[PDB]
Amino acid sequence: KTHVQLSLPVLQVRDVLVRGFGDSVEEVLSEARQHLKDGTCGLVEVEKGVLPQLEQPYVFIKRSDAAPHGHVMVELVAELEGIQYGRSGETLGVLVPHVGEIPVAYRKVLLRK
Repeated sequence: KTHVQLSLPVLQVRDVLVRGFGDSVEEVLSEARQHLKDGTCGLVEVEKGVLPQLEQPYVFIKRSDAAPHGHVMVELVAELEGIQYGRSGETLGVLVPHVGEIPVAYRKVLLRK
């Protein structure tokens, strides 16, 4: 399927144990997609002071369209030293590995895969 319904656990930035997906734009997009498929991907909502507490390159989920079955359609955009790889809509948050942190909420998304 071109899209997959996922429910992403929303994590508090200070709880995150693994603060990024790797060391290059291509690696972080690769690893983010793998963790999204495996159910091992978390979401941190972006506010003041959040991104400096996480590791670059960043992987964002961004709104790709204006929401089937409650699932916002999203796609992946990476960022490294202020340059983004991909073009999309509003950020829903930054993706991180999930390794058992307790979430505060869930974010239903339809991931363009």
